[PDB]
Amino acid sequence: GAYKYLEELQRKKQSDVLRFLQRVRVWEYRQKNVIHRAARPTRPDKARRLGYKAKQGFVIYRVRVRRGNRKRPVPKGATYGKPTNQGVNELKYQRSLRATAEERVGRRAANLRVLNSYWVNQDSTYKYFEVILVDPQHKAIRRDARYNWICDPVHKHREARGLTATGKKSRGINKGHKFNNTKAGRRKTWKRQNTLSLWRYRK
Amino acid sequence: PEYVRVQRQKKILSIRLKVPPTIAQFQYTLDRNTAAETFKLFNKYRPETAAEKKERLTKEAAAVAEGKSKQDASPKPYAVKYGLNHVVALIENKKAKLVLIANDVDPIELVVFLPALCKKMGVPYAIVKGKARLGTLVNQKTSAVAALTEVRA
Amino acid sequence: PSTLDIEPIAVKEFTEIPHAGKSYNPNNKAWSELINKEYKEEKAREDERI
Amino acid sequence: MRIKKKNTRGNARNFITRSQAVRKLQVSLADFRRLCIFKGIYPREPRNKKKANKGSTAPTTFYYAKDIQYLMHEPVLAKFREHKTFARKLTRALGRGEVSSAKRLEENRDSYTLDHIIKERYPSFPDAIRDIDDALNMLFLFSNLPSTNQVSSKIINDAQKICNQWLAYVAKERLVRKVFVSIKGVYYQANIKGEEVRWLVPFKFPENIPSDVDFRIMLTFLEFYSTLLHFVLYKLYTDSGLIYPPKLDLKKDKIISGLSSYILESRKYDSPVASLFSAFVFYVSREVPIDILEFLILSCGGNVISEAAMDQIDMSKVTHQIVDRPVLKNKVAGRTYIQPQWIFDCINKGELVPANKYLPGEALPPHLSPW
Amino acid sequence: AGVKAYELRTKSKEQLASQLVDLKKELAELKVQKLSRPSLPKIKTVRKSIACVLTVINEQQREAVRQLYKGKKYQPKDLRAKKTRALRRALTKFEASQVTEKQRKKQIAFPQRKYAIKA
RNA sequence: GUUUGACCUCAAAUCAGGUAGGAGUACCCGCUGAACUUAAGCAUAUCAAUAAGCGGAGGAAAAGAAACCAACCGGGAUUGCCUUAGUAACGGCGAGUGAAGCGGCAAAAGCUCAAAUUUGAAAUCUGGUACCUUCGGUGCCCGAGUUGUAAUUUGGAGAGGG
RNA sequence: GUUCUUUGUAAAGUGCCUUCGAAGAGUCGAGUUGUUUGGGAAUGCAGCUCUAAGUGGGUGGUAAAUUCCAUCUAAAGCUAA
RNA sequence: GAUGGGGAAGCUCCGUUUCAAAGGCCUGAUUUUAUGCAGGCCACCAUCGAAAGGGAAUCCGGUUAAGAUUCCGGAACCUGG
Repeated sequence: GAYKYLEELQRKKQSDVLRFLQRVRVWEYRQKNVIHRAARPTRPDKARRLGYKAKQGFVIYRVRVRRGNRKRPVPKGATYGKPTNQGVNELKYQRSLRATAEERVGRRAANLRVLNSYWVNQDSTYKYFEVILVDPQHKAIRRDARYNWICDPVHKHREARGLTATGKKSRGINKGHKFNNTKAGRRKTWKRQNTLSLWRYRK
Repeated sequence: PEYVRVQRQKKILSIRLKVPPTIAQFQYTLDRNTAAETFKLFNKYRPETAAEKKERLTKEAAAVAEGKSKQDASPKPYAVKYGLNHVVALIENKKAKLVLIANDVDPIELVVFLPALCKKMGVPYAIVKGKARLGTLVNQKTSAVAALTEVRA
Repeated sequence: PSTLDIEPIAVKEFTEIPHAGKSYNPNNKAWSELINKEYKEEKAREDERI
Repeated sequence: MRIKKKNTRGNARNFITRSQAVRKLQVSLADFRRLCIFKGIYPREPRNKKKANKGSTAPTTFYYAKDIQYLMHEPVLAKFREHKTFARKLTRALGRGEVSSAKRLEENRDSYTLDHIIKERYPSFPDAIRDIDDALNMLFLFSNLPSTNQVSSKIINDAQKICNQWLAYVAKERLVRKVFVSIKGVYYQANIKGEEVRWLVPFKFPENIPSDVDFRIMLTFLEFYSTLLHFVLYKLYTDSGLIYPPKLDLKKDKIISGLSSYILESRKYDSPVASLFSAFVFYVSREVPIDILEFLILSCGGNVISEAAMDQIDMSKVTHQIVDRPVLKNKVAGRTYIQPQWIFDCINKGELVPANKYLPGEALPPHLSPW
Repeated sequence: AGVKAYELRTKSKEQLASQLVDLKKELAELKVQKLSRPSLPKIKTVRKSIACVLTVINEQQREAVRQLYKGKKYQPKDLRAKKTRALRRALTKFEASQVTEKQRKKQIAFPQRKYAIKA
């Protein structure tokens, strides 16, 4: 079907066709509110590969967030400390902006459980996204065991904990020696390596 | 209301901005006479309504309960193909004889490649105005496409 | 509500009983009486119009 | 407390503009007028227009706001909203080209029933008989007018059926007690469990429609009166044990479509008005009306035959022959002859006045009307 | 010494209302007798009988509402189970038992076999 | 036809059925986040990727069945302990910081979607109504869904045809 | 332990020959800057720019080019101990 | 100091009409489509915020161990219906 056609056309963002469609879409979104529910996804193949069905209880939420480095929340930029605090405006906001958009759409739709999100547009002042969502309360999701896993309380607010794939990327969770600092949680491995074990029979 | 001015400015931007040739091939729609003829032809092969489908199900069940040749007693089906992925799959096979394409699909990217793939495979195609007119014969709110893999002699 | 129980306020008089002068060759007494009364009712408007 | 804002209580609260009622009901004033015709709500005149209208002198109508509050709970408004949604659904089915879906939707619906309104509005069934006079009058009026637009003639057929049923019941029970012919029609009166019930029967002649009247309100009143008279005839038939609705021979309807249709049958006489002209077998000339006269002789128990029945098809037992021709054809010496008027005075009195009177061409007494 | 609830259960609702009005009048009289007396231990009993009659009338109305609502969905929220807020959000046993046809065929094809290692 | 309906979008509902706020917060998942102290009085470094503040669930949480570890006769979900090791390594090579493979043990489970024309039948499903054997089942009626709901396949494999 | 019924015209598995084997894009990757790591030529995270291919891509603890080999298939997801 | 919105990872900040679809009045057989609301007018903002700011209205006599223009006698005045 259209799967691979749209999957390849999305890759040609520099093509004049996507070049004009992206401008029309960024303008239509700039006319719209920073947070609003898109009636349908603009990239059906992307949501389809992100696990979204087209059935009741699923939801899509277009979102907008300002680009730029984090500014430290202190008056006049005061250091109140050692000089080495270079670049008070240079803070990079360790969490990815997509994670912030997911947290915003989840705060707007806290009854819904965030699952995944994908880039759809961006501008100089914003980076647009279209986070998908599902309602655990809907009977269609509670049935069809393939999608019922979200109903578990542990899955609540997955975006806030970083369980979303953007959050898993920001956390560094990946196999390999390169991720040894955060292969299983940075704070967890730090507390484990720093522990002073003391058996009743000292070694 | 802000949504009204938003859609109006969107149409004004679509009219004012230059468009790549692959877009704007829509609005070169088939003439109303040939379009009405194509719809008068497609109307004969509308997909079966769910009530008629349940009637055929009861008929085949009564036939299997007493008769022979299970599921074969019914005549061959004859209905326009309408599924978008199914329509694209019918092309490059190639059982499709014609492929209608709505000009007003909300995601323009979904159908921009359809005319090009049809020109590559050589299957006849046309861009009828209005997805709703294609969906009315389909017994659905919208179908965005229509095709005829088979027809009565 | 009790307000429904009360009858609608009365308006111009009406009676189910037909007048005796519309009685299939009405007797000359009541017939002439009804004719005189309708003639007076018409003559009043005719005088006002004149 | 604090100043009570004069234009907040009293007549301003007890009374409200009819447009305000249509807005509170949000029913577009049409279903509102229909329910008001059904619920019995009527316009009311405030004793002080300045208070009810916030001092305006305009002749604004007022409808006893609490009565409209009682109207808000009426299920029939919900049924009207359901019919409004069904109309849009039928429009969608017709615009989509799926006519079979429109037929399936038309099959899956039922008209609203007024019987609950007939029960809440008329407790003590004889009290329902007290208002019957308007119902029989409106039904006999609508039955006679030629079918026309906004009628569809089905209402005329139901009215003619209910009228024939009421006439057959009045004939089988011999409830007639007085008659009064008039230029506007043949007036009638009959007891109903001892209650009097006057009613008028329009002459069976074509009549022009002024079109100046609001026909829709007359149709709603006819529907209400039809439901009321239907419940009344059902109770009257169950009380007598007669099967209802009465069966009818279709061949009799194709001949004259007269009172003979809808023969009554079970699942002394009033003495004198009942069983009048007992054992008599009257005959009637074509020129005299057949329906208005045959119903009276049948309610009196006399047999009736008409020359009009001979147009399509015995006279071996006739004891009388009504005639009104200016010069009657030579009469049989053994058969009595009399003008139609003789039956009317005989019903008005019951004394069986001598046959020598009312003999054609001799002039009849003017009316000797009972009233 | 005071009304017995099992005796009250047999009474009709009007009888329970009359007994409640009588106990209320007796309590209103004992309230004056208490200020007229150094102590009124007896007042403690009638106030408990009033609460007993009220609880009996409440149980009667509750069982009646449970009877009229029996056998239909969406019972009144006060009658709904009060296990805990978390359990109401927990999936129903029919939902937890749901399985896709693929996993069902995979389970029917190779159910966990029983075995032991002796010979 | 100077009329209607359909599609798309957006609003009103004290509309029918639902969900989130909060508290607790020892443990967990993330953000933000200092200095006292130590190296001469230090601006790299140490304190510390800590204290405080903030958001999110549980009885555990996260992670979890590799774009792994290894260069060997190669092992093979994640997690915890011993050892690797106070070693490789980092650090005005100063203070000080500082891991990971292999080996033994505790406990062992698999796998699921997108990417397939069913097209000889959208076979899927939310909701209302009536009934019953009521954590649900059946008939009927609206609706979601053809811009894609079920089965068929998740690379270990796997699909049309014989 | 027994007790009513089937599902068994329905569903699953194993061999050979044949043609097939789609598998994730503002992503990976690289430039610059902030933070952090034992990671040391820049381990991981993060802001801005550039930004692709499928006999392809990542990894092979010293930065590059050339001829090769060893192991997996990221940019989707659930799972008690 | 909310609401509609714009910031902020966030506890929460800005703003009080600012880029909001911010309801309350009249007519009616709206004349022909017959059981489908058709035709007209309007207009800024929630809320809190002074017991000395504006306010709708009571005067005398008598009375308690302690209350009064509030309690009793008399004669008054304002608001709504």
